Amino acid sequence: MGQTTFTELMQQLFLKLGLNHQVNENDVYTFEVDGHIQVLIACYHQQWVQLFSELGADLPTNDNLFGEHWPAHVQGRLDGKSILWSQQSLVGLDIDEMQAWLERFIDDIEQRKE
Amino acid sequence: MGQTTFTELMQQLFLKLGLNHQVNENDVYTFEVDGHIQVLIACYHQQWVQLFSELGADLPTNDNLFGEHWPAHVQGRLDGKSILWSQQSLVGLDIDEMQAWLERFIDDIEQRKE
Repeated sequence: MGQTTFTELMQQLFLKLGLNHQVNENDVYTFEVDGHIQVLIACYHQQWVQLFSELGADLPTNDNLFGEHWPAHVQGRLDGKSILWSQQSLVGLDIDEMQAWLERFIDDIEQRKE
Repeated sequence: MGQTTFTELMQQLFLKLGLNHQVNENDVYTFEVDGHIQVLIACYHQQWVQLFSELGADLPTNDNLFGEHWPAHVQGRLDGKSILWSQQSLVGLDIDEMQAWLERFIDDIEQRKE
């Protein structure tokens, strides 16, 4: 509430996923899939859950249009590194949708790599 | 379900702002700000409110990083025209955040066109 709601949501998530993870002092949750995809999960302003992943080799530019995923997955740049991110509001976010969104996000990264 | 909430939100929004709008047959809300800026608002899947505006030129690239606004404003590329868009769930969007968000988006547009 809102960090506590986030922390209890993260706890349910990692249990349901049976995934090793890390949490730093900033409440940023880190995990790795398939020994290469590192995914970061953070809560901003006690309200917005933010997914983030660094896209690794150099990837072609995305038109960054909405419509393909809900919420959208956005390909950005950062220190000259392509990254992918997606966000949604914590309000009325539950574990089933949190799990589905994470799955969607992982599948897109997996595909963008290619 | 979701669309009535959306329709009620939009109706309230237009009154509060004292703006002329149109709605087409797809429930997409159009308006002009100060008679130069055109913002489009639609609801997808009875869940996602989507803000959209053509930036009206071919504007310089944007690293497209989250973090400057909540929810983020993304500058995308559609048919060689830059556009700006922003989304968030309809669950816990009330008239008050709906109004502030719209104002942040408008302000950003006003700045981005230069």
